[PDB]
Amino acid sequence: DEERFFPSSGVLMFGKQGAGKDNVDYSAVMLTSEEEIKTTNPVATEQYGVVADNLQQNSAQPIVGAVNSQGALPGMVWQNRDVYLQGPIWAKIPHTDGNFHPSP
Amino acid sequence: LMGGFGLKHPPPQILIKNTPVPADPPTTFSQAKLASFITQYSTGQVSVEIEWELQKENSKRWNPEIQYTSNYYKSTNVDFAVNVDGTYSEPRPIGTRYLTRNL
Amino acid sequence: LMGGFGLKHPPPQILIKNTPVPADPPTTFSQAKLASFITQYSTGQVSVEIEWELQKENSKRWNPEIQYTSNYYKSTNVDFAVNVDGTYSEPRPIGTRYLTRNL
Repeated sequence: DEERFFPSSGVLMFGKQGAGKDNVDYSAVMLTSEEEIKTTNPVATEQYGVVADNLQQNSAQPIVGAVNSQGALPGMVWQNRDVYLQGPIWAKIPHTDGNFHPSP
Repeated sequence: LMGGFGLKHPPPQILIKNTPVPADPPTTFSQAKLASFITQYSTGQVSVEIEWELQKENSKRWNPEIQYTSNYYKSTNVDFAVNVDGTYSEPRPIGTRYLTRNL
Repeated sequence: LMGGFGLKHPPPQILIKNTPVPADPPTTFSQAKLASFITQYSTGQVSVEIEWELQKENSKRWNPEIQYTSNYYKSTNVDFAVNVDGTYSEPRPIGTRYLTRNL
């Protein structure tokens, strides 16, 4: 029930026919939406979750901090970003010693 | 994390020991284990041979690449050589990354 | 004495010329050779391929040898590359003598 919000750089943005290069109004752009993956994927704007920040004791009330960035944990499952009629088909995986889930 | 090749079944450990040779026992039986041995050491030669596979450099780069080079200028000692007193030293770390590639 | 390989039968000379195409002659006969020609030039591609034999380096030297290296430090231009205006240059002479041998 929030379609007005989108992550700042976190979504693909296509222009309508005849859109300029620079400082174009919101009306000429077309924003995509990844909401289909909100089943397995955390929302881009919101936190991942909360974890304990301290050791608890009768003199110390529990404190729980927010996790804004989370690397891979055993037991995670996720969806890749969607592909679009006007979007890119492929990319070259860089040639490197290691990579993680090399989907563009 | 220090470097090199991670191996599930790495080269095995090679364990060596001088077999103990006891000195003369008491001539009347005692159950205690023998604590008196002949002092010994051993010497010898060890040889190890590794076959390494190489990945050749296919680069189409035009300009010359950086190489590892010995300094041309004069010095009291040669790098990677013995000195006057006869001891061998390695003057610097030599990494393996010189040639280049594209991502 | 400048360098390279002396050859009794070197690669032959390859001579090329535009065949002359004369303009219209006088329509009455004249013995004089025709001095009036159509201005022409020609372009094309030339390809040359040489096979070189190599003599590999057998040296048993322990310490590392001097190599030809590109300078690691930053610069406005890459050596042996085009500049902003697009012209190619060779910044230095590169000789062939780096590895060493015993007399």
